[PDB]
Amino acid sequence: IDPNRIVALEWLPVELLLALGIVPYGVADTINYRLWVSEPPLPDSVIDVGLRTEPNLELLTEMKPSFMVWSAGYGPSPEMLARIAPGRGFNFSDGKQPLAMARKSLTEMADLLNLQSAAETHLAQYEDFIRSMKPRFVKRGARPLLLTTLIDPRHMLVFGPNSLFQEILDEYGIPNAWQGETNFWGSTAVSIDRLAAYKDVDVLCFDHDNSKDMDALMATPLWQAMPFVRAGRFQRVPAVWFYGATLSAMHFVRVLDNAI
Repeated sequence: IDPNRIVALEWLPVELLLALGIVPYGVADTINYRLWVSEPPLPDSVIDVGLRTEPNLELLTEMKPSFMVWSAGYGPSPEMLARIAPGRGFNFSDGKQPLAMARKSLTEMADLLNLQSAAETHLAQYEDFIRSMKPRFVKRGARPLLLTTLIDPRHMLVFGPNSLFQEILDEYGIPNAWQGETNFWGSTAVSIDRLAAYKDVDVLCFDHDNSKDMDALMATPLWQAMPFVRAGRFQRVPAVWFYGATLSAMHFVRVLDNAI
């Protein structure tokens, strides 16, 4: 109800709020939100309420949030959270199309806050931006694309058909190189060797203040032996949140455009 006393316990609803012009009263893990999501800027005034997986329950109670928002099936139990203050959990996807859900979640949030018009204006901006950038990729053919991020020297996260990015790749005619298994959120962790299978594809790897790991990884003979690496198709790019919504999707497009 009070638009200035909303606490977002997970980054997905943080993005939904910012899209509607709401300044979050409190946000979980602002530090990492700044380096994993980055693009949508969070003012310094925002109170940090702890890790998304272990929010400072004491601080939350002291704060007396007007409403709390979080991600479905992630973090603290909703039954327990509901004991602190009114709230709503948002879905990232239906297991297949995250962006379709993003548009629904944004509408949902806007209805709760009576910012229906603001939602419509943002959604128009979103669809127009996506469509306007389509010609920037008419040059490339059917060469598939592999989207990844380094978890640790021994494991790479890869994003599949049900990831946030797929809908955009489909609109731009870019095949997704990963057609293997994925988790609900569209990703899966694989050993570095599993990446050697991809002989001629473009590979983007989202940085997240992990130059030390990328160095160790890129120093192994295996990495140097990677066909797409030797072919000069590997590229490190700025961080883009892969479990976000429309803002993350637009940020992806900007990063995508700059890369290919």
